[PDB]
Amino acid sequence: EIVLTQSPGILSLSPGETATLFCKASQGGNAMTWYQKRRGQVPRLLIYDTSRRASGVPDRFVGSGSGTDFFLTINKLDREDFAVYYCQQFEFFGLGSELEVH
Amino acid sequence: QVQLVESGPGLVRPSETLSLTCAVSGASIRTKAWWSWIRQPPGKGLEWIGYVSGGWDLPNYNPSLKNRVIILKDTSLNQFSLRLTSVTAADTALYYCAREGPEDFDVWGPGFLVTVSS
Amino acid sequence: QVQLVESGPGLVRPSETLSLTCAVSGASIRTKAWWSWIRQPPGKGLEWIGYVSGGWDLPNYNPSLKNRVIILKDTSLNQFSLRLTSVTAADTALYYCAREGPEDFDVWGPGFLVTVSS
Amino acid sequence: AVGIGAVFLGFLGAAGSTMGAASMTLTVQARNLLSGTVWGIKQLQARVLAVERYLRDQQLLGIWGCSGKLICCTNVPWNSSWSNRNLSEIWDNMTWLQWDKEISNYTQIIYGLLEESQNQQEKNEQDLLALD
Amino acid sequence: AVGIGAVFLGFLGAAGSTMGAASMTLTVQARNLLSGTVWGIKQLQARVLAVERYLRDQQLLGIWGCSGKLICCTNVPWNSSWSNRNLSEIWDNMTWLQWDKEISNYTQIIYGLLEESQNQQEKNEQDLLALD
Amino acid sequence: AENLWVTVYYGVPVWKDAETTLFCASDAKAYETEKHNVWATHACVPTDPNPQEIHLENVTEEFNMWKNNMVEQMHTDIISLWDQSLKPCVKLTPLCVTLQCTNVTNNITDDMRGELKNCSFNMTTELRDKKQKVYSLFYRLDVVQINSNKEYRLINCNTSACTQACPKVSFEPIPIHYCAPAGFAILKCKDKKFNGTGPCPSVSTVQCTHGIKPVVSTQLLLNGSLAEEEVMIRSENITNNAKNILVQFNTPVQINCTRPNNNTRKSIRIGPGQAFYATGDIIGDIRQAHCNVSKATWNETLGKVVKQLRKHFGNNTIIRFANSSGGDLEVTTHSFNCGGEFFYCNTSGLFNSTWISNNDSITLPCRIKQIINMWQRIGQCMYAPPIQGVIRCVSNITGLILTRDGGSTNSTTETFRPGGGDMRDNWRSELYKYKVVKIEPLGVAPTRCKRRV
Amino acid sequence: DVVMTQSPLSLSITPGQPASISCRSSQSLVHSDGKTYLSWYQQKPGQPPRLLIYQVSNWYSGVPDRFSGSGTGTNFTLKISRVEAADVGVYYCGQGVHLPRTFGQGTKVDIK
Amino acid sequence: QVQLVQSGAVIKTPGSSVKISCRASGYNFRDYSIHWVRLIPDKGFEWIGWIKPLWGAVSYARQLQGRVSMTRQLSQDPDDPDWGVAYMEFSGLTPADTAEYFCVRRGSCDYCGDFPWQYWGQGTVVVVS
Ligand SMILES: *[C@@H]1O[C@H](CO)[C@@H](O[C@@H]2O[C@H](CO)[C@@H](O[C@@H]3O[C@H](CO[C@H]4O[C@H](CO)[C@@H](O)[C@H](O)[C@@H]4O)[C@@H](O)[C@H](O[C@H]4O[C@H](CO)[C@@H](O)[C@H](O)[C@@H]4O)[C@@H]3O)[C@H](O)[C@H]2NC(C)=O)[C@H](O)[C@H]1NC(C)=O
Ligand SMILES: *[C@@H]1O[C@H](CO)[C@@H](O[C@@H]2O[C@H](CO)[C@@H](O[C@@H]3O[C@H](CO)[C@@H](O)[C@H](O)[C@@H]3O)[C@H](O)[C@H]2NC(C)=O)[C@H](O)[C@H]1NC(C)=O
Ligand SMILES: *[C@@H]1O[C@H](CO)[C@@H](O[C@@H]2O[C@H](CO)[C@@H](O[C@@H]3O[C@H](CO)[C@@H](O)[C@H](O)[C@@H]3O)[C@H](O)[C@H]2NC(C)=O)[C@H](O)[C@H]1NC(C)=O
Ligand SMILES: *[C@@H]1O[C@H](CO)[C@@H](O[C@@H]2O[C@H](CO)[C@@H](O[C@@H]3O[C@H](CO)[C@@H](O)[C@H](O)[C@@H]3O)[C@H](O)[C@H]2NC(C)=O)[C@H](O)[C@H]1NC(C)=O
Ligand SMILES: *[C@@H]1O[C@H](CO)[C@@H](O[C@@H]2O[C@H](CO)[C@@H](O)[C@H](O)[C@H]2NC(C)=O)[C@H](O)[C@H]1NC(C)=O
Ligand SMILES: *[C@@H]1O[C@H](CO)[C@@H](O)[C@H](O)[C@H]1NC(C)=O
Ligand SMILES: *[C@@H]1O[C@H](CO)[C@@H](O)[C@H](O)[C@H]1NC(C)=O
Ligand SMILES: *[C@@H]1O[C@H](CO)[C@@H](O)[C@H](O)[C@H]1NC(C)=O
Ligand SMILES: *[C@@H]1O[C@H](CO)[C@@H](O)[C@H](O)[C@H]1NC(C)=O
Repeated sequence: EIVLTQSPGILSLSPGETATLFCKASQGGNAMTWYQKRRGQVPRLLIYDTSRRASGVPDRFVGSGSGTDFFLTINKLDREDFAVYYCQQFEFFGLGSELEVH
Repeated sequence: QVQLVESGPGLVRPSETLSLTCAVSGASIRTKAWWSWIRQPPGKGLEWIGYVSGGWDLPNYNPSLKNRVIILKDTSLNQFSLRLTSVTAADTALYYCAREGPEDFDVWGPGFLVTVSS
Repeated sequence: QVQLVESGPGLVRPSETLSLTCAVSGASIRTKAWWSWIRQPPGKGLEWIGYVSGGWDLPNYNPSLKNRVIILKDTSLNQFSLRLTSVTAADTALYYCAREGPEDFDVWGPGFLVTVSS
Repeated sequence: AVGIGAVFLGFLGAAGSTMGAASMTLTVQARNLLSGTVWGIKQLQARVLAVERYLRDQQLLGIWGCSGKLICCTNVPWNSSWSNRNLSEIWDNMTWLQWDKEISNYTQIIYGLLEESQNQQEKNEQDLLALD
Repeated sequence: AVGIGAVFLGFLGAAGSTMGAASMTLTVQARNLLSGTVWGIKQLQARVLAVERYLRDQQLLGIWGCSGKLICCTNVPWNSSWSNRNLSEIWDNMTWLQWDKEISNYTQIIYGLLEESQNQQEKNEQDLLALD
Repeated sequence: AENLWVTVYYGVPVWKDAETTLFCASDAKAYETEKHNVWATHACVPTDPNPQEIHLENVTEEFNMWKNNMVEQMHTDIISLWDQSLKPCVKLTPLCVTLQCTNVTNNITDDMRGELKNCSFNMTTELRDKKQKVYSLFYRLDVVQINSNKEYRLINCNTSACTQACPKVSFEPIPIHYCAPAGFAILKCKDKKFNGTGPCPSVSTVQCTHGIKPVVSTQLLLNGSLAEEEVMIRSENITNNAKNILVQFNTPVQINCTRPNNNTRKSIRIGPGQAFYATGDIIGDIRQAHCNVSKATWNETLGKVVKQLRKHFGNNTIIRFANSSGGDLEVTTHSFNCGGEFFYCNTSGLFNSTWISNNDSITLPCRIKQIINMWQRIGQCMYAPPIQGVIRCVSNITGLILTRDGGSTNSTTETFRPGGGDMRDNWRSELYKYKVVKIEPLGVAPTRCKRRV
Repeated sequence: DVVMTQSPLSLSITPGQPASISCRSSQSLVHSDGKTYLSWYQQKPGQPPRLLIYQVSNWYSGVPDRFSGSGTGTNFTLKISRVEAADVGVYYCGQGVHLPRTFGQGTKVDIK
Repeated sequence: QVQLVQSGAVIKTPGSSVKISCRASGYNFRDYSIHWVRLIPDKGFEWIGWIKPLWGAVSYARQLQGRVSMTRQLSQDPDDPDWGVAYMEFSGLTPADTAEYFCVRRGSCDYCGDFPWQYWGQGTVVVVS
């Protein structure tokens, strides 16, 4: 299996800032999927193939990382972007990084 | 109804390879036209860098540009790109993409200040 | 898995036109190969007659064969033929069709004694 | 216009100018002559008509003095009854359309003259390389 | 291998060797480019695509200095920024695949330079045969 | 000397990756049979015998069988050819009619239902005024109970019309050679050990591919090209489970399949020149179709694929097999076309095993559908004509198509289930070697020569 | 043309004991790529010969590893570290790097 | 557009089964796989299984085998070939199974794999009590 770990957990930031969410895999050499889920809504894809963006995704989201270590950088934090953020590798999911309003 | 919009840096280090790219809408690139780059140092007059053609003309530049300028057209993306290798800080200028036609440079780009600074 | 089999006479008169023909199975003629003829006088060493190629090489023979040897390939029948005009009784030899490849003459023919006698 | 000074633009651009000015831009009209479940038959007959016309023109050139030189001086003279105008006037005064309207009658005798000239040059070159 | 010494075999055989060795074997890659109720449409569009590509290549050559010479020295110089390697090294060191990977950027400017050189040679030859 | 000039070299050997159409080729022995009792040797050029397999040396090309072209073109060509071999044949529009069906005359137990139902029905003759009453046999998988009495109808009669296959054209595969047209060449990766993706260090160009017989099978792909020495598994991603795993093994496993029910066909005249081929009498015993396999060879080949599958999943890993998890019929079983009649044969006997890190024969029962809807179109079904005689066939099992279960939650075991899926995974088992490249002549290069005036 | 010479011209083998043939070509057989187009054959009477070693470090498919080969310059070396009864015949050293192709004289090998 | 309409929320007794229908519309249903995923509170996501509707080939997760069954209903008419319905039947319900269930489809791009699920259903709340 693949164990995924969302390392910041709760991140407390203010609007307009930048954010960096780290995820760590148990097995290197693979792609990574980043999901956004706001409160009480349908989840929404952000990043597939560890650097590409989906339809309707603003380019201020930047996925990066390699091997076992991946980053999700969100520049220019809107109030709408304060949500839960998940990582996905083939079936296994990280428990979710929650972005918190400070 | 033609619309030209530049894109690229406005702040680069000297002794580097500068490159802009102007997107064209409202008309086609392969027209009776020279898609041209023209610059202007700040507070001073214009300085015509060069052109490229949508036909099959070879691009002809100003010889004062010292053969460091390669304007390359992209007909599959309706664009045409300036190049400037080995820049200096005295090459700080507003850059303009334009279109020579049967009239003289009707639709320009807005023109963006490239301030070459180290 | 290639298989080469000669065919033709083994007893001919001198001062005549000798001709064999080697059939090829197990592979194709038009390969990275020289379909070659190599002979051996009895009790003596080998004597390389020449080759032909399945590509477009011109055939190159041993100059001791005095330009009487024409090897002709038959790609429509997977064969290649030796010729020898104006033979003598001293040209009695075992004849061999073979295939030069990335290794050196892997599949031969069985080799048949052409005993030129009057 | 835009192409003033450096006299060139896209194909058929020189068609309004005089034939002397248009003579310097001939590569592109030569270029845009070849490249460009029942509709495939229409596409295919268009493409093979294009290559048949291009091959007929290249064969008409190839039996003359020039295979692909694209400007060919040759050895046939010119009857002045055909043009009957001032020579340097037509390169600053006439379009190719008007010139083709002028020599519409005087056609298809020029081509046989070209073939006779080329075959005569070929037999002369054969004799020249034969006696050497 | 089998073709050692007399360096030749079938087409694409020289594709692994260096470009200096591969330059002596070019006639067959030129050769194997032309010859070779609804499937007839597929066969026909394959055949006319083959002859269209071959005619485009022969026309690209024909507007340059060489019609069918198959090796053409010409009059345009070489920017050393493009190759930026030792000259005799590349004919004993590089494959044509690697060389085409090298000058992938530096393409389509060379062809316009060739056309300018050929048209300049044509107008110079026209002037030379004119004043004589 | 430093005044470098340029030179154009035409006919430079260099290629690029491209995607063009292809070139059919069939052997002339199948052309010897008159009037095309197999499909399309007239719609396909005769193969020039022993063509040029000229080797290439010191050349490294990257192959990729998963994003490969020409398997899509093979799928499209086989689909369009299967359509083009039915338009002559008879449409079965008047057969959709109320069927009075009973069980076949047989000493049937109440537990095991009769697989064959006898059905009598009205049918139009050649004359429009006169209709006839005629009977036939059908399988359980072709009739449904429309609704005392018991009356049925055919299964397809409320989604599509059906086309009866012509008994002239047979579905047995003749080998197809694919060939490139002019200006293209087919590079065959001749590497022994090659997992389908990456640089192949020993390639060779070719003009025509080998004999690729188009077989139709879901699990246990038949008569394919077996590997040289080892047993090679191939996947687009082994850690991914949504992609299938193509297992190609070395020694082909002999399989024997038969329908032992002897059949008599019966010509019923639908109309003027319209022949329909129904089933008449069952001459002899009423038995069940089955496919054998040899027990020792199958256990040995399963040991071979276990030994090879432990490379990608660690040594101390339990590997077990299971049968198919469900779905439609023709992905649960393994299906094929023996003698011009279709088999759907159960595979639970071949995949009940577990494997720890340290003269008999398996029989498995089949079922025989008379109608088929392969490729799952919207409005086409092929009826197959029943064939005379007890029918048997021998085949060489070449490879499997497996699928890992979506294992999570820290389990040592990793189970495998045979999954048919798309038909393209058959052709990807035979087009992993080849790719198509476009030759580009007229390279350009600097040297020291200037063209004199 | 290339001249080939094998030494010794005859060596009746002792079973259990090695044997050797030194080949001497007239010209340098090392091509500019770095290889050597040299081959070894084994005459069987009235037969196509058996092929022992080509491209001296390389091995034919169908040859056990009880043979060996080396060599420097034009002096190459076939060796049989353990002879058998299957080593009957008269061998050959033949070049392949120069046209015309040539062959050798051979070593006589019989039972001692 | 791609639409995945699920069925309404449900309250089921323990030990019973449940069937959730995912109606897909706006694409050729016989091409792309359909995955089922769950969202349990304070447990994150958990993948269930995928189904390819061209032959309905299914694969379930390892820790859920024997308890789930996925079927499909294609569109068999030459006028509306796009719509289709997946069905997930979940049997043997426990109080831990109270969650929100989703049917998902992957993207349609080249480098899009199979698991980067682009399009999502609205979700279905299942409560066991
Ligand atoms: C692919 O091939 C496999 C391998 O055979 C098939 O798997 C078998 O499937 C059958 C049914 O599909 C399984 O069920 C067995 O049915 C027998 C007959 O049922 C009668 O008797 C039962 C009472 O036992 C009645 O309820 C019923 O109404 C019938 O009257 C049963 O006898 C079997 O019971 C077995 O287990 C019990 C356990 O207590 C024993 O006591 C019995 O003696 C007996 O051994 C069973 O219920 C059968 O189990 C499957 N085989 C195996 C080996 O597991 C697949 O069905 C086939 N694929 C397809 C699509 O058909
Ligand atoms: C084939 O075609 C014949 C001709 O129409 C069909 O026979 C007819 O079927 C109907 C429907 O059952 C019969 O009507 C009913 O008959 C019963 C018995 O007589 C009667 O009790 C009912 O009140 C009703 O009238 C009709 O009689 C019958 N005609 C004949 C001559 O048999 C037949 O059903 C078709 N199919 C088969 C499988 O034969
Ligand atoms: C794969 O193998 C398993 C067994 O390992 C198969 O499970 C078996 O499935 C059958 C039917 O699919 C079950 O049969 C039952 O029979 C009664 C008798 O009337 C019927 O009422 C039931 O509705 C059901 O049909 C059988 O119980 C079951 N085995 C066990 C142990 O539960 C499975 O079907 C196989 N899959 C394939 C595709 O073959
Ligand atoms: C799974 O694989 C094996 C084939 O090797 C088969 O398992 C067999 O299952 C039957 C079930 O009735 C066993 O029959 C009985 O088992 C009891 C023990 O539980 C035994 O005491 C009885 O005498 C009787 O044999 C049978 O033994 C067992 N085979 C073995 C070797 O243990 C089965 O066919 C496969 N499953 C499926 C669904 O095909
Ligand atoms: C499948 O059927 C073939 C029928 O030919 C079997 O082959 C024969 O098997 C018998 C029994 O061992 C041998 O005596 C014959 O020599 C075989 N003939 C041939 C041509 O092979 C084969 O054994 C069967 N295989 C299985 C697994 O049942
Ligand atoms: C061409 O010939 C026609 C007679 O066919 C004549 O009427 C016409 O005047 C000629 N053209 C010119 C320019 O003289
Ligand atoms: C070719 O140009 C690209 C930019 O489009 C550049 O990244 C690349 O390095 C260039 N190739 C070489 C060999 O420098
Ligand atoms: C396969 O053969 C080995 C060796 O006899 C045996 O241990 C093993 O149990 C066999 N496998 C099966 C499924 O019978
Ligand atoms: C083979 O190709 C490599 C890479 O191009 C090169 O370095 C090597 O010298 C080549 N060897 C031969 C024998 O051509």
